[PDB]
Amino acid sequence: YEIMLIRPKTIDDINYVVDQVLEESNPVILDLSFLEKESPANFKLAGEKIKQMRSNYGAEALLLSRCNDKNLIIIAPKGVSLVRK
Amino acid sequence: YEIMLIRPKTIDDINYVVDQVLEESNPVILDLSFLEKESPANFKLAGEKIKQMRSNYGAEALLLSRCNDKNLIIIAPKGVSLVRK
Repeated sequence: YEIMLIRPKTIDDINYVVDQVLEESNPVILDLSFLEKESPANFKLAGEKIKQMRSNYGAEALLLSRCNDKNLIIIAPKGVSLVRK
Repeated sequence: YEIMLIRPKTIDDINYVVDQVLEESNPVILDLSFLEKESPANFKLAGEKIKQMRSNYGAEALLLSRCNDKNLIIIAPKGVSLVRK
């Protein structure tokens, strides 16, 4: 399919991430660093939406790296399993 | 399908990464930090195998984050497109 890479800057960008995972069943490599730096409130909202996707839609969300101006998480929809070796 | 997460420590682990992308058509989120620190030669070999997968098998390989003890690259097989918004 497609794996989407997104660095959201607005609440609408967050809702686009949600739609990609839930409606399109595309994994998203999400960079939360802009929200974390510039809008604590929208950073918190993004975390709440990730919580909702995990709890209510069966998505996985795995921290990859939070370092040097990036805060990278992979969100995988139900049907694309993360497998760590 | 499956997205594999692997931090190789040996040449055999590298060849397993290759097999996942080429034979199983699974994307791999690859952490090269152990090779980079502990074996420059095997780090270089991993780079050569990534080059071969891109050039000869149509794979994509996109740097995600090299920071604070991680060197993360996503390798996507032909048929799983990376899409950046």
